[PDB]
Amino acid sequence: MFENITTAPADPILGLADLLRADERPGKIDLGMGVYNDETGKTPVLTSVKKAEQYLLENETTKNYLGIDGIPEFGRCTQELLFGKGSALINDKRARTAQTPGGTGALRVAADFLAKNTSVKRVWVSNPSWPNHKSVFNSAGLEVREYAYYDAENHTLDFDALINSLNEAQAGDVVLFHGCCHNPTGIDPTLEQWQTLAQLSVEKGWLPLFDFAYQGFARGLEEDAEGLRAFAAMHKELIVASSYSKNFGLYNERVGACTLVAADSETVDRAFSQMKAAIRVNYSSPPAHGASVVATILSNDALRAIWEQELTDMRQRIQRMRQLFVNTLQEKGANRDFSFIIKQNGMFSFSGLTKEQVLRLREEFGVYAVASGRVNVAGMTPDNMAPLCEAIVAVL
Amino acid sequence: MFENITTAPADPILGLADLLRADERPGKIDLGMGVYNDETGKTPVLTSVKKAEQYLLENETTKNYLGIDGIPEFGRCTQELLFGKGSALINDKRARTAQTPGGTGALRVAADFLAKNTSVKRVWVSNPSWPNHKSVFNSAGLEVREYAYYDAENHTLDFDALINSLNEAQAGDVVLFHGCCHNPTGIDPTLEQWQTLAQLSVEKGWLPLFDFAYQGFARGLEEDAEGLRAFAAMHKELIVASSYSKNFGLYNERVGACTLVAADSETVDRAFSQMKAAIRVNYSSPPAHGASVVATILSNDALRAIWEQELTDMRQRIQRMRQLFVNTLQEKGANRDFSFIIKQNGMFSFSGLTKEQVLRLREEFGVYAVASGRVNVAGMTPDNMAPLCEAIVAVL
Ligand SMILES: *Cc1c(COP(=O)(O)O)cnc(C)c1O
Ligand SMILES: *Cc1c(COP(=O)(O)O)cnc(C)c1O
Repeated sequence: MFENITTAPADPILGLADLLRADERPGKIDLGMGVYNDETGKTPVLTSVKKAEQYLLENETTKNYLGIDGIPEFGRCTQELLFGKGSALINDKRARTAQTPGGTGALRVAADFLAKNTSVKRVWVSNPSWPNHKSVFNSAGLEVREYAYYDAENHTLDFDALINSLNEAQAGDVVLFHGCCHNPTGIDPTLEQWQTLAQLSVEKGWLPLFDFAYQGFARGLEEDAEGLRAFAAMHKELIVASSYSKNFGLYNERVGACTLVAADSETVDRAFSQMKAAIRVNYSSPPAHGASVVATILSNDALRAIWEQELTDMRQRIQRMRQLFVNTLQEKGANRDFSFIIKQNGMFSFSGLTKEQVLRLREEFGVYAVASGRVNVAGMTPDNMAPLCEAIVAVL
Repeated sequence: MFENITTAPADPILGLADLLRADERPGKIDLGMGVYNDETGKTPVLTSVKKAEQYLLENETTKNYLGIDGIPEFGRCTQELLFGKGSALINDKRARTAQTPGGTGALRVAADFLAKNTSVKRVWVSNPSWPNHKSVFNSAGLEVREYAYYDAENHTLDFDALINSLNEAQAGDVVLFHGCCHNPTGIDPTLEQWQTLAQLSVEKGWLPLFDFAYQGFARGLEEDAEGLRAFAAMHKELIVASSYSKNFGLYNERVGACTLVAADSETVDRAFSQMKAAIRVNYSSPPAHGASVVATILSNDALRAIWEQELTDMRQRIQRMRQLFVNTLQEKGANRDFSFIIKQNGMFSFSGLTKEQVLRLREEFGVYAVASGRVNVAGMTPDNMAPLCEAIVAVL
């Protein structure tokens, strides 16, 4: 039966990891991956999280199933984080949230929900975009189209081209937006550009789907959400797929959420039932541990203060490395200008390196990056900044 | 967009729970649910599990992503549990295992794998069967057919009818088998019937898919696996979807596994890559906590001894309640014979009650059971055995 099944193609990111396995050279530098690293080059467990797992270990008295939509506390604490404490969306009960196995899980759930309960046929993703986006939606039977976004020449958001390709999008189509810290360009819209997109969106009749996986890594918790909040102010219906993998360092516990917003509570409750049905035939109910931790931290004043501070330390270290990277490049006498990376947000940025330069950095310097030129700034430390930069200057 | 989405039908089991919410009567008795209860009527966390979560809390130093197939230790410890320590399947590297979010998750993964990489079109499930079986496979686009299994009149396995309906199954079709503790009849094949099915299976060219969610609840760990091991001895290819929700009391941590077996390692590795691809577009990687616990217990001699003993206490309590139930019924002067429930295994058994009797027990006695007459024996205690039985005698 499995006679002639063809081997699956190597993943553009996960497969890159294997190459690191074989390479036994000492000084290797991993700028692919996709997770946070600290000065040491490690991916530790947050203190707030350890304290939370302590609490759960002494209070849990059962591991009985969670409802299909997960922990109720996790849900409202998530909606407050996304829309704001006094948000009208919450007061009118226009939103429902399902705890999901990661942000990726929220995307699949949304995709299954849409393909089986709506007339949606096309989804628009930015160019470039996190490769897994197209895969998840295609897997659900939806076609994925692309809209201009990145200006390769000026290393900026080509707002015009963006708007010009979105016009080809009909009413009823889904348009996916990265909430903040766009993956992989690291270029996000300005608040005014967001407002312009929210209006244009309401006119054309698009269904907005926000992928919010890095809230807190651009400017801050509240600041990073004004984009999504601008859309939510004018939209009748929305879908937000969020993740806590990064801002909590809970990657392997698979902690995310899919929030559905409709015109009124009557409607959202009805649409949500079908979303719960989509989940029932997938994994049945979400894993508790990871979500349990998040809820505990967010609902406890003390613990929430510690976490916010820890989040801030992560945000600033990345902002540090961005500056230390540009400067060292000049110090080593890098060819052209790289100051544009200081204008970008989050862990990722396009280095502007050619496929061949990436290939040369890896083969001749053990420096690992995605063929696209995407580098994970969080993988840079004061220790490897010099050997790293020197190698880059060698391939320019 | 969510304008006229129709409400989803109530789930046959999960929806029954709500009725318990509204009912405020004190003496209620919940025999639906589907999880284990102890003398107290609670669903505690195993001691072995608490000790394991203790260990993980002091040793975990990162929450970095697990590989798509999860924790490697979890995988081999699972294959040893299923096939036996010296199993030839393991020595020849003919099996690959993916850690999945629950047993339900393993089923969806298998379904997605089959619908996208094989010629499979039909899946055969027993009649009756765990309702969610049909849903999961239909969701993947496969059609589900049924084969006779339960003899409603004699409360036994109608082996003949079983064989007669399976003949209508063509080569290339998938046949699903409950490893042990059949849900909901509680009737399993004898070892000789298993061997007869394994042979018949190899001749007809069926692809066996075992749903193994209750290993350890019938006779014991090793005993409960001789069925699956009988098939694995003669089959080139198999698929086992197992769960640790029950024998570990880890329901909400979603801990399961999907094992793929092929003719040789070369082939299984190729087929597995596509299975990893199916997982990549679903939830990406499995949650660690739950699986981490299982691996820790199974690989530690001391802890594994404590868990086995705890498993045995669960198995025997259920065997106790089965006897205490039949006897009390006679004591209360029940109408007919119920001795057949002592011949059945696991937490479930068909009481042989009519839809109307079930409805009457619930409305007039707060006694809750599935409309099908399925009762969860693990929900009976020495405390509620009398009020329970009296009510049953009232509706006979
Ligand atoms: C990291 C990321 C996610 C979420 O991934 P998690 O493991 O699933 O929760 C989603 N979208 C993008 C663009 C991401 O970079
Ligand atoms: C309980 C059960 C499972 C597995 O469920 P879990 O929550 O998903 O792991 C699978 N099949 C049957 C028939 C079951 O009763």
